[PDB]
Amino acid sequence: VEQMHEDIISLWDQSLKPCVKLTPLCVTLQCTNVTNNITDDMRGELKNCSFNATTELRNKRQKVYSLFYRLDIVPMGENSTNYRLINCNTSAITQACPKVS
Amino acid sequence: NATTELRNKRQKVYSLFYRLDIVPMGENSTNYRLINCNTSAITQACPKVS
Amino acid sequence: EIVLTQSPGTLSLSPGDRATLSCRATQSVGGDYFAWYQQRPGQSPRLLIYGTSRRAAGIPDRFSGSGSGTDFTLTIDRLEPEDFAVYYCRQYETSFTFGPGTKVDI
Amino acid sequence: PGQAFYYTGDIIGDIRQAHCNVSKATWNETLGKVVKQLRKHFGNNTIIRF
Amino acid sequence: EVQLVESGGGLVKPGGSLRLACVGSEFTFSEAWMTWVRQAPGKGLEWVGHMRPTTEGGAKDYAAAVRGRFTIARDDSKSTLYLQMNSLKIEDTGVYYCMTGVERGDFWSDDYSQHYNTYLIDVWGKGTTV
Ligand SMILES: *[C@@H]1O[C@H](CO)[C@@H](O[C@@H]2O[C@H](CO)[C@@H](O[C@@H]3O[C@H](CO[C@H]4O[C@H](CO[C@H]5O[C@H](CO)[C@@H](O)[C@H](O)[C@@H]5O)[C@@H](O)[C@H](O[C@H]5O[C@H](CO)[C@@H](O)[C@H](O)[C@@H]5O)[C@@H]4O)[C@@H](O)[C@H](O[C@H]4O[C@H](CO)[C@@H](O)[C@H](O)[C@@H]4O)[C@@H]3O)[C@H](O)[C@H]2NC(C)=O)[C@H](O)[C@H]1NC(C)=O
Ligand SMILES: *[C@@H]1O[C@H](CO)[C@@H](O[C@@H]2O[C@H](CO)[C@@H](O[C@@H]3O[C@H](CO)[C@@H](O)[C@H](O[C@H]4O[C@H](CO)[C@@H](O)[C@H](O)[C@@H]4O)[C@@H]3O)[C@H](O)[C@H]2NC(C)=O)[C@H](O)[C@H]1NC(C)=O
Ligand SMILES: *[C@@H]1O[C@H](CO)[C@@H](O)[C@H](O)[C@H]1NC(C)=O
Ligand SMILES: *[C@@H]1O[C@H](CO)[C@@H](O)[C@H](O)[C@H]1NC(C)=O
Ligand SMILES: *[C@@H]1O[C@H](CO)[C@@H](O)[C@H](O)[C@H]1NC(C)=O
Ligand SMILES: *[C@@H]1O[C@H](CO)[C@@H](O)[C@H](O)[C@H]1NC(C)=O
Ligand SMILES: *[C@@H]1O[C@H](CO)[C@@H](O)[C@H](O)[C@H]1NC(C)=O
Ligand SMILES: *[C@@H]1O[C@H](CO)[C@@H](O)[C@H](O)[C@H]1NC(C)=O
Ligand SMILES: *[C@@H]1O[C@H](CO)[C@@H](O)[C@H](O)[C@H]1NC(C)=O
Repeated sequence: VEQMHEDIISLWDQSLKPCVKLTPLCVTLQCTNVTNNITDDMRGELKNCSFNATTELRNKRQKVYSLFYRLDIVPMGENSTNYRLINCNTSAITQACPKVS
Repeated sequence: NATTELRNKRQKVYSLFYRLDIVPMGENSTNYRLINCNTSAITQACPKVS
Repeated sequence: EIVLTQSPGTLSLSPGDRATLSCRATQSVGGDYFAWYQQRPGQSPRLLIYGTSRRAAGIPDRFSGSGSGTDFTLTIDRLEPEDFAVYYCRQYETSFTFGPGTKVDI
Repeated sequence: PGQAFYYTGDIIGDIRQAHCNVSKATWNETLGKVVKQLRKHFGNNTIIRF
Repeated sequence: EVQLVESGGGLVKPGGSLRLACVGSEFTFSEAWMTWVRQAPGKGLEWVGHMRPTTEGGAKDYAAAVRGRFTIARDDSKSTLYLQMNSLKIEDTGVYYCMTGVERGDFWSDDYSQHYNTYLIDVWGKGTTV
């Protein structure tokens, strides 16, 4: 049991080794409610967040917005619209490679 | 000016250093930098390791 | 529907003196929504100060100001001949209107 | 991101130099023994200076 | 050179209509907050109305004096702001100015921190007289 446990974790970790590490995303995110028809059980579940990302050239910036689940973000500043990703305080996040099932 | 958890924020911090760990820049009394900055990057030892 | 007013009607100062220009609101305006412009007669108005205290790009350091709520001030450290213009205050939070303007003269 | 830096914030009380102590007599006896043995490789009617 | 150029002003007898336009250049038009201000001879600066950046939703607002008579519109492919003034009155005579703001700035990122130093370019056109 212990060997299965350790080997699965080891293989899991190896598979993420070559994938992009998402450190450019630890920026403040300004989040508002989603402009759509949301059922009662989904109210407040999603947030529409914009942020300023780096790009291919380090002296250029881009405006990006995306939808996030509320569980992946945490408020900050003055408990208003300024939110950040949850992982930013604990550790950097790695994106899983899209080609790997 | 120290970096912080978020890339687009900075914090002002002060600390005490031993003189032997810093080197003046351009003979300017106000400006100093850490000794290792021109040479290899420094690494902090883990506080959990004796 | 917040209204701005200004004082004095005309400010009479010699060149080289210090201008003080007042603007008052009927209701509070957040600092990030208050600004001043300089209108040399016959010319389009030019933004001096925005966000209550922030200087616009291209504007000389002699221009400065401060304020909050319903009480704001624009000042000029030393008047140049070109500064004897009409200054207007403008709010842009809920109300996008301008005060009547104050002429600076000698 | 989860990376903490440690530093001396300040010092409570007076600032004094760090130091080490040895017993004067113990140290003098220790050297005498070293000198005695050095004279077995060097001459007897010699001078040993530290 | 960031600039705005107004055109179309002239005097139309009361009850008629006139269309003004302003063409922006050297600025992403669609990202700009465009505002019409007018000044009749002997008068101060009167707000006419505005339209928020296209990219921020295109919301509009108007001075009460022109509500129901004036229409604000934009066509970003032409970098052009328009004002359609219907049911003109004598009091609508004056200089119509096109004014907006452009924030440009020098972005520079490292691998541990990023910064964006911005500067505001107040751009007004010369104004067109109605
Ligand atoms: C991602 O990046 C973007 C871009 O950098 C960033 O958005 C900017 O964030 C900064 C910081 O919050 C904002 O800067 C603040 O501006 C305050 C004053 O701005 C007000 O007035 C501006 C001038 O308008 C007047 O003049 C023009 C021209 O004459 C006229 O047309 C107007 O009618 C008016 O009279 C105005 O432009 C500005 O924003 C408006 O317009 C833009 C479009 O241009 C629109 O998008 C906005 O919604 C709004 O309608 C606003 O009304 C200023 O007081 C403030 O200074 C404070 O903060 C600093 C630093 O924190 C302190 O040092 C200082 O003491 C004050 O406390 C600050 O300079 C900037 O306006 C934003 N720009 C935009 C595009 O909105 C995002 O936040 C970044 N996002 C993330 C997630 O990081
Ligand atoms: C998440 O947030 C982003 C913004 O960060 C948001 O994207 C924006 O959506 C608005 C619509 O709500 C877009 O604005 C429109 O763009 C179209 C062009 O594609 C224009 O034709 C529209 O103009 C008409 O309507 C105006 C009145 O609203 C009229 O004044 C005008 O004359 C036209 O009739 C309007 O400008 C905006 O362009 C995008 N911005 C970006 C950067 O994409 C996104 O929708 C949000 N998503 C969710 C799910 O909440
Ligand atoms: C959302 O619901 C409203 C009714 O409240 C309806 O008029 C609108 O068309 C719906 N949105 C979409 C995209 O169908
Ligand atoms: C935004 O969503 C929250 C739920 O997370 C709700 O309490 C709030 O009233 C909503 N605000 C608006 C303007 O719809
Ligand atoms: C990160 O912040 C959350 C509060 O949002 C806190 O509960 C958690 O313990 C923090 N984690 C670390 C490693 O500091
Ligand atoms: C670092 O700077 C010091 C002081 O000028 C100099 O003596 C030393 O040789 C430099 N080291 C390197 C690797 O450049
Ligand atoms: C060193 O400390 C011990 C007690 O820990 C003491 O007995 C001894 O005399 C001290 N030696 C010197 C040189 O001070
Ligand atoms: C050290 O040894 C010499 C031997 O000549 C002696 O004169 C001196 O007094 C000794 N000092 C101490 C502290 O014992
Ligand atoms: C040096 O002194 C020791 C006594 O401490 C003696 O035994 C030895 O023979 C002497 N050596 C010489 C070369 O005189």
